[PDB]
Amino acid sequence: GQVKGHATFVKSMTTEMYQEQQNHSLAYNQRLASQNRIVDPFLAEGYEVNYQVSDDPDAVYGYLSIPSLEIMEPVYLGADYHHLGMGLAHVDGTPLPLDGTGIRSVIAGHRAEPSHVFFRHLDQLKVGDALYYDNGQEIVEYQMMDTEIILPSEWEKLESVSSKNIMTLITCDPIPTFNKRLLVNFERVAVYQKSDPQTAAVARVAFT
Repeated sequence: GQVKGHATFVKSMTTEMYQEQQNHSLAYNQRLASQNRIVDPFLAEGYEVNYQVSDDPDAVYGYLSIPSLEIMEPVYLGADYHHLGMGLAHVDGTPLPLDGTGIRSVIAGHRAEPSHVFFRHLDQLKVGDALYYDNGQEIVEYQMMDTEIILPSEWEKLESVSSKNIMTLITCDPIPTFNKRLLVNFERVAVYQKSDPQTAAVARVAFT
């Protein structure tokens, strides 16, 4: 059910598609020096985004899994109402989740969306808990480092703060007021190639 979208995501991604997403994503990260204001993802929809990473603005870009919360979801590009109604959404104006110093890639999700758990339970995460991210050919592993509460107008607090490589989860807080944003930061640990036989135990644990 969840596993079906993931399997289709995966199987369709040839080596040529994957290398093209790699290079488009690098390009996108390179243009961010130029941009400025990150927009609050829980406005609303979202201004006007053109990632130019895929020909289809609504393609699934990655899959994200946090086993300890039984979360396994597609990640879309650009965090508007439409995408956040269908899964998790990368926040425009933050890097895509690639390797390198000083990357803080921000993925948003709903707290109490009428029909899906999504990020309802991020507040349960303890330091060390694992998050696995699948870009098609690799699974990147992160581990929970710390959390913050911020105000929605405090968009600067979404930017990188260190030379670390980070994935930051953002959702609304507290229920039902939602007038704040919960941030949960994760640090990158390792990248597994799905061509490596050890990768199979990561895939099994993360995506099933």
